[PDB]
Amino acid sequence: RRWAVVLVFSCYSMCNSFQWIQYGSINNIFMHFYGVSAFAIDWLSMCYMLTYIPLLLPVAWLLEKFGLRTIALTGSALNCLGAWVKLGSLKPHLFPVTVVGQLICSVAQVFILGMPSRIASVWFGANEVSTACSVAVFGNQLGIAIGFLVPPVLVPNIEDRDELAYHISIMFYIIGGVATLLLILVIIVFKEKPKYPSYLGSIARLFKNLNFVLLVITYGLNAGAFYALSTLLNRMVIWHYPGEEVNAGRIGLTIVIAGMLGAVISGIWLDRSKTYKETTLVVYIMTLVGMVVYTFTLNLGHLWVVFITAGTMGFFMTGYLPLGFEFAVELTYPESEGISSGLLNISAQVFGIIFTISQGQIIDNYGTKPGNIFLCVFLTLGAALTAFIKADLRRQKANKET
Ligand SMILES: C[N+](C)(C)CCO
Repeated sequence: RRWAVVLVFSCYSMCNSFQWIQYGSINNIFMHFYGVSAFAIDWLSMCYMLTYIPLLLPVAWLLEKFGLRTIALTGSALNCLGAWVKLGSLKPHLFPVTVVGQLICSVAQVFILGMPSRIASVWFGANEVSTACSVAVFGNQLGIAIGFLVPPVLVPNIEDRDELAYHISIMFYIIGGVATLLLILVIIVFKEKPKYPSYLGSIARLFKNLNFVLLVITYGLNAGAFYALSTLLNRMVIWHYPGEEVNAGRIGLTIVIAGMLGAVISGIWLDRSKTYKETTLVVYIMTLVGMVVYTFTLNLGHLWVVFITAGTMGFFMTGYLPLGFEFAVELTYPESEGISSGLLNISAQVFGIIFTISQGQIIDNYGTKPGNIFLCVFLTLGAALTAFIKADLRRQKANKET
């Protein structure tokens, strides 16, 4: 049963991430439908990031007080309710219903990203703890990819509002059915199971570690760049490539899939050899190089040089993500991995909000190129900061005991 739980959690986190990116994947179509500017539809993606921060601590308290069964049940139930609430928005003048459904979905997310560590800890031993967490993360990333690919094929950019409403209805039905099925699966399979047998202080100890602070800032930069790029991919891509929404979705799918492949490669490299600082430095440098190449080859007229560049940049830009968590645990082994992962995630959300809003404004007022140079400048600053990191690998030193 232990793997049924993982395969259900991965699937419904996938559904939640699809619900995150379904709007930014067809940003322009939704703009036309609801009649709102790009900024308003841009906020249906920053709702997740904004809601993640304040609700993280209550989520941890609820987990520690009630157990994993009820947390997973609540996450799936909120995901289903948020998915089905949006069905009241199938009209040009009901954007508030959508931005309420997305809020309910975002509240569900907070019960997702922190679970996989505990799921692996409670359902798996040492020989299988890593694989469960990796599978959950890959499920979430595949959710992002599917949300990038499916909407533009299920929602053609037709001028008529009624036919567009019908297509959006089809998409929301296909997501609500999945959410309901996965909620049933969570109620059935996600049986409660106990193990066989401070936070302020721990956070103070961590922040006393300047290396962890530098890692937090660098991970925030990278993850926020990824989130802003994912949210704004439709806006920039369609500007230079009119009437290519499906190809924008395919570009997003390529970015995310190359990201999963790079994450696998980086995980294997770290497991085989223990070089963390060098791996992170090279990953960040290659992410910066890919970002500059993507920025300065996007406006060339051929997706021949856009698919390849987006894939080869997203490869590293997303392989850095699990690597950041691993480096954080290595730097701060004595403290719980949950707190470090939570702080890295919070930094990611904050920098993602900042990057998304700033780059959206820059695209609106200055063009795509100034926004991409803004992102590239921030990414190179992050790369320099990471290169200025001293690797006091506590996990390796501690495990070297005997
Ligand atoms: C994009 N994710 C769903 C992975 C996190 C956003 O808060």
